[PDB]
Amino acid sequence: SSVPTKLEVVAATPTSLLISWDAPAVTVDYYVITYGETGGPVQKFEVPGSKSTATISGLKPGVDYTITVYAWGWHGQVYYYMGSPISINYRT
Amino acid sequence: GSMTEYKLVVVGAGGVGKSALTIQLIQNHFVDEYDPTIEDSYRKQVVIDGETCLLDILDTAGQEEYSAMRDQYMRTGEGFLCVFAINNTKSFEDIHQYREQIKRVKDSDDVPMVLVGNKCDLAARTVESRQAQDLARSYGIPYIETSAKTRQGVEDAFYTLVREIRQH
Ligand SMILES: Nc1nc2c(ncn2[C@@H]2O[C@H](COP(=O)(O)OP(=O)(O)O)[C@@H](O)[C@H]2O)c(=O)[nH]1
Ligand SMILES: [Mg+2]
Repeated sequence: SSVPTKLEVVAATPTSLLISWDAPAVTVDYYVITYGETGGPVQKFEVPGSKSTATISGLKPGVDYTITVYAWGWHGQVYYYMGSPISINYRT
Repeated sequence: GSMTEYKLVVVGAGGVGKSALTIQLIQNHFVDEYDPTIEDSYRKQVVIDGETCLLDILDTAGQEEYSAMRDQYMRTGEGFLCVFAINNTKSFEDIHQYREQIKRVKDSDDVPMVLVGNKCDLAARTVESRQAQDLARSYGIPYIETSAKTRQGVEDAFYTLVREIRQH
């Protein structure tokens, strides 16, 4: 199952995006967000696990981007991203 | 041979528990001796996510850091456990140079690798989980806390590395 779920662009401008996702039941330490032109390096940043939204700025207008969210947290003795990271494609 | 086999190389500063982790994984007991015999490789058949396979654990304990033998272990290895002890700050500071060495030997920025904070049975740690978590997240690799003494996390560490090799 995807972790997190229901990644979506909820608002946009020609050069920016506001993305939102649904947190899992488990404790997330950080979400790592990556983004790059779908026509392929990827840019990356993170937000604390208490947050489930982010903004992405400085994009090229009219270009397809692949956006992926990774939920990093503990699963027993293993700290890594959990489940399957979720991805969307979006063009402004 | 024909049976699926994974070559897992254990690296890290002297004394962090590379050999103890290996012997616990393969032989199910904890070694704390003054002068033990360490094999160049330990093999065992296991099942990981339903897959029967051979693990070949290549312990680099006893090798000089820049020796040809150490290079040979890195070249033959498919994935790496980069081990520090949670009660030894220097061993954690050493991790960076091991990761960079492996990257250069493989001539790749993406080598299957896990970070292992060993001796997690111990009371008074000097490297907090937070520090290792942030490091692993920056590397984009899993972090596992282990005890070769109690076996806590030991299968997790090696099996997580197998999963990283699979998805490479
Ligand atoms: N308490 C504890 N001691 C450990 C653990 N792993 C290794 N040791 C001890 O740490 C010392 C060095 O371990 P060793 O496996 O020889 O380290 P290596 O040089 O990295 O192969 C020995 O005294 C081990 O018994 C552990 O998880 N917990
Ligand atoms: Mg030793």
